[PDB]
Amino acid sequence: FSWGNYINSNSFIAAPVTCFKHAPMGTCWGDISENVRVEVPNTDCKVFWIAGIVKLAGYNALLRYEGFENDSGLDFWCNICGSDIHPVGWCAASGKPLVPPRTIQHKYTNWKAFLVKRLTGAKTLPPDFSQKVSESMQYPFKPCMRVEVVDKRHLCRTRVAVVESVIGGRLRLVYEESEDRTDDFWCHMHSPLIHHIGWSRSIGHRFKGHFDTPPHLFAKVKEVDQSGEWFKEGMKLEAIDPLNLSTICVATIRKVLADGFLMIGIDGSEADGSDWFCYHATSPSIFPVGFCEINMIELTPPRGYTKLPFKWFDYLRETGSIAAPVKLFNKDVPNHGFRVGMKLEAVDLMEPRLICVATVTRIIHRLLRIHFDGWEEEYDQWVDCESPDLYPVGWCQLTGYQLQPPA
Repeated sequence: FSWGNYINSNSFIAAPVTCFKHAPMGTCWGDISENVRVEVPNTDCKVFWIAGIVKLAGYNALLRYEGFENDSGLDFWCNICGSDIHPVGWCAASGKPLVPPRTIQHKYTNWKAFLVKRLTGAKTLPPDFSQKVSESMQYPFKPCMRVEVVDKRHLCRTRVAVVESVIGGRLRLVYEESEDRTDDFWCHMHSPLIHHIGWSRSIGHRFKGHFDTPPHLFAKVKEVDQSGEWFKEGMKLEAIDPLNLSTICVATIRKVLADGFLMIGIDGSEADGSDWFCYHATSPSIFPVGFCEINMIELTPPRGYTKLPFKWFDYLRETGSIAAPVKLFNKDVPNHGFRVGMKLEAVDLMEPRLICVATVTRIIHRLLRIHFDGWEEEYDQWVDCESPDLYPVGWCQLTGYQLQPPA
């Protein structure tokens, strides 16, 4: 399985790296494009020649050695953030030889002349590109750093986890009181699920050579004024079910915490309080009553609720409750860049260990429907467009993470 062949067999389109602000180089890609030329090794000949970008898919570039024109006989895919890609001028700056592919060595006669003619004015890689690449992959979370994280088996409490590995900004955490042999939690270092040691007590969230994580390293949460009209216990809303990212569910505000966090319960599936999960009020995972109907999204009603189809108006009268007002959910919709059909590499939020060949299949504003290629649609997930659990084609190869293929 190659992303290159997959994308070529089917003329697929990859989300540009630019859609993923949290990924390596997600902020430094603005001048990468088709017909950028680079210096890369000449495999047809230890030495280098010029290649132009025929096709760009996430981090992956389809390159054609200069002098080939429309002949794709030796086009080859590679990772533009990989270690043998250099800007035009790198050989000359290092005193290295530019040597033509054996295949077109006789196609043109005057090579120096030919390179002045082709490269004069050429777009190439930003300067400092290779330093920026290399800074990109230097993550601030280290092994042995302790964090607070949601308890997989008891969502309403945090427990303490320790970073055992970093791969590509993703952390494999291990619970400090492990309850089985292989007792990890995989998440991005910008996950909204991890917090400084002392977070739970500070905010009123329940809780069950290592050192505390420097509090400054955590993703910043948007500041909210919760002192006028706010959420209040018993208000209804819709919420992506944390145990089932395929579904948006009928839900209720169960606790209003400090700093804007909310304990939310899925009606029909609530124990004691142990199933409450914590979303920030600005979370893209909760929506007002009506969101689903107005947008043609399957709303999942409470377990055991028989009067179908579900009607909110009836459920409000029955449970004697009100909708959280729509204004409480206002938030920007970034111009995220994603388009239906777009390929990318996604985390399977039901088994986060796995990162998978995937496609965006619906966009409702900032909300994406993510499909895992080759698998059942039933298991498509709802994910925000700024999720830190989405990545560009090539990210696995770049960081050394194992990629699951389709099907």
